[PDB]
Amino acid sequence: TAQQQLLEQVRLGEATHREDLVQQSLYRLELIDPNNPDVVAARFRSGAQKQLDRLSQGPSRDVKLTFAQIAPPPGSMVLRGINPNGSIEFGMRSDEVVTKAMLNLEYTPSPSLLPVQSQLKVYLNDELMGVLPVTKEQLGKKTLAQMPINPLFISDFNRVRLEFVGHYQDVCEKPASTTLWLDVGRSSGLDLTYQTLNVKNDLSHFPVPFFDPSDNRTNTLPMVFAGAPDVGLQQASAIVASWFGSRSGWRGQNFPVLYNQLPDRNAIVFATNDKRPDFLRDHPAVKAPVIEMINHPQNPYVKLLVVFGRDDKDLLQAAKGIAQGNILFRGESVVVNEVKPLLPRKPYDAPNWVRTDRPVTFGELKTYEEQLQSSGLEPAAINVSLNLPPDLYLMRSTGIDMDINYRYTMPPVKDSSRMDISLNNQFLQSFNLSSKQEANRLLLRQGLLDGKTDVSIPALKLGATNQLRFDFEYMNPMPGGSVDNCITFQPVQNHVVIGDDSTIDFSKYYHFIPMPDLRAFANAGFPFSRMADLSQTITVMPKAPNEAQMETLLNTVGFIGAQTGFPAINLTVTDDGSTIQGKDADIMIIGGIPDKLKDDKQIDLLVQATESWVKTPMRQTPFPGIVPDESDRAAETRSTLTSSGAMAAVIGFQSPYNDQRSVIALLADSPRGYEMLNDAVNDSGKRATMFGSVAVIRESGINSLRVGDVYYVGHLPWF
Repeated sequence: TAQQQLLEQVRLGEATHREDLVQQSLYRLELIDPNNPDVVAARFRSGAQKQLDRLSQGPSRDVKLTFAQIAPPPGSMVLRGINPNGSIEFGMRSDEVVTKAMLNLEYTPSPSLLPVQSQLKVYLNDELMGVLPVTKEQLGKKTLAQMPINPLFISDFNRVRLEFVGHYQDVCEKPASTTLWLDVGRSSGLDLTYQTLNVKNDLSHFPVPFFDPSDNRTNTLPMVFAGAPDVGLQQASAIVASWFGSRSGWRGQNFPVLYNQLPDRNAIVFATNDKRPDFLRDHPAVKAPVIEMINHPQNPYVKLLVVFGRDDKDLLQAAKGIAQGNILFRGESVVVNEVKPLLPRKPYDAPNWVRTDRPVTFGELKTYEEQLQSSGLEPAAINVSLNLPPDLYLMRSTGIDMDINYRYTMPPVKDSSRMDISLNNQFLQSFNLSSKQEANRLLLRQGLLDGKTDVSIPALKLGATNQLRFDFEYMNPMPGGSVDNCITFQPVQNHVVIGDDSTIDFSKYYHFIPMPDLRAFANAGFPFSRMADLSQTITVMPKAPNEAQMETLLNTVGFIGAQTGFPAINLTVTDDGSTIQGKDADIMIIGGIPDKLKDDKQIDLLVQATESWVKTPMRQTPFPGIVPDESDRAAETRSTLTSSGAMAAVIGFQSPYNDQRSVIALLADSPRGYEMLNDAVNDSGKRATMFGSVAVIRESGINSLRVGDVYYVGHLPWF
C-alpha cells in the first residue's frame, strides 16, 4: 500500500533526523487517511495530549524529465573547477507518490583529467548516493550512464546536485584552467513514475486537491456549468478563475469549460438551485450558499468541487467569499454567510508590483534567504528580479537611485577586482573592490570588508519585467615563482553578501505611456491591471455564450489576475453594448464587437465571418524608439480578403466615450480560430510576441503591427 511506503518514509526521516521529510510524509498520510491509529500516533511524536486522546477514542503516470526542459536555458551544462556544482530540480504533488525513479546521464570528460582521481558525484538533497569514477577508456569519449534513484528519499520539493571534482596534474595544477571540464548533454534526464492516490474527501487543505504549489506544471483545472450561463454566473466564474490564476501565478492558467458534461480531472461545478446539472440531479435543495467536494461518480480518483446556491446572487457571494479569506474550510458542506465588502484600492497597488511611492528595501524584493549571497572560487552573480508597472516614464531627470551595502572578501590584488551591475543583460557601471596588499609580496605567504555605494541609473527603457545582476569578478593569480622551483597558491573560497539595508527607489518616474500598446496588456494586463481588483473594467460578453467564449473570458481573466497579485473581485461582466455608453472605464470585448463601436473608423482590423480587412502602416521598424512616431504609424492602405481559413486577432483602440479609457477586444470567427486564440492567450511564450495595436494569430504564428492614432494616457505636468 502507498501508506506503507509513507510510514517507511516516516521512520526513515526520524532515522536521519530530518524534520522536513517526516513533516511532509505526515501531511501526506493525514491527507490520504487520517483515521487509522498509526497516523495519529506518528503525529503524536511530531498539543501532545490531543493526539493521545483521539488514539484512545490506482492510475500511474510515466513522464520524461530531460535536461532540455528543467535546466538553465542552454540545457547543456559544462562543469568546471570553478563551478563544479550543477542542480536539477523537480516537484512531486501532494496527491501522488513516486514508485520508481531512474536517472540517466550522458557526459564527456575532458581528455586531460587524471583517471580514478577525477570523479562525478550526485546529491539528492545531500545524501550522497553514489560516485562515478572516470576510467581510461572514457577519458575523452562520450559515455552513457544510468543510475537508480531510491524512491524513499524523494519529497515534495527536491533537487539533484552534480558535483565534479577532477585533477590534471599531481603538483602545480592551475585552478580555473580550461583544460579540465565535464560537459553534460541535454539528452540526459530523469525517469520516474508517479502514482495517484484516492485522497480523503476533505476541504481542510483547500485547494490542494485542485491546486498544489508543489506542482510546477500548468494548472489546467476545468469548469463545468449547466449550459448558457447567465450574467451573474459569468461574473462568479470569472472571479473564481481570477483567484485561481492569482494563486497559481507563473505556472500557467487554462480553464476549459463543459456544458452538462462530466470532466476527466479535478474541476469546479457551478450549480444553482434550478437548472441543476444532469449528474447533480436529486441533490437536496439548499437555503444558503454552500461549498462541498464530491467524488466523481465513475471513479473516486477524480475530485470535484461543487458551488451551490439558491440563485446567481448566492453564487456570486460564494465566489467573492472564495476569493477572500475567513471561510475556514473544514470537512464538507461549508456554508458562506454574508461577506464584507473589500476596502477601496489605490491605483498601482498590486502585491506583485514593486512599490513606487516610497523607497523599497532589498529585503522585501528577496524571495528566499540565500538569494542575496554567493560563495566559491568564483562567486555566482546575484540576481534580483523585480516586477514593475508598464507605464513608468522618465522626463529628463535622474532615474533609479539605489544605495548598496555589500560585503566582500579581500581580493589578492590591490586594484583589479570589480563589481559589475547589469540590468536586462546590459552593463551599467563598475566599482573596484579595495585592497591593501601589493602583488610583489604575494609569494611570501581575516576579516570581511564592507562597502557602501550610491548608484544612479538612466534607465530610459524598463519594460513590464526586468532583473538586476551583480557580478563580482576577482583576479586569481596563476602559479608563479622560478621555473625550477614554483609555488602555487591554495585556492580559497570567497563570499560576497549584499545587505538587506540596500534600497531602490522609483519615486522620480511618471505614469505616462503611449497608447494603444497591447504588449503591456500581454505582459502586465494594462490598462485593466491598473486597478488590482478590476473595479474600472466592464466586460462585454455575447448573449448566450458558447464554450469557446466562456473559455476565452476565463483564460483572459485568469492571466490578468495572475500577472497582477490580487484577484478581480469587482469585475463587471455585461451582456449588451448599450450600457457602456456614458461610463468611465476600460471596456474589454470578448468574441465580437458592438455595432456602435464597429463603425467609429478607429478599428484597424475586423474579422467578420470569412471576410476581414487590415490597415497596413506606412513603414514598420523592427526596433522602435521611446517616443512613438505618428508619421510611421499612419495608415497607408486597407486590403480586404475573404477565405475559409481560421484566424483570430487581438486589437486595441481608444474608447469613443472617454479620452483616457481604452478598449481591447479579442475577436474570432470560427471554433478553430477560438482554439488558436485561447492557445495564444494561455501561453506565456506566444503572448510575449505581440505588440503594436493589431496582433493577428494565424496558424504560422503571431504577426503583430502598429497602426492608427496615438493617444497618451496618464498625468504629465509642465516641462
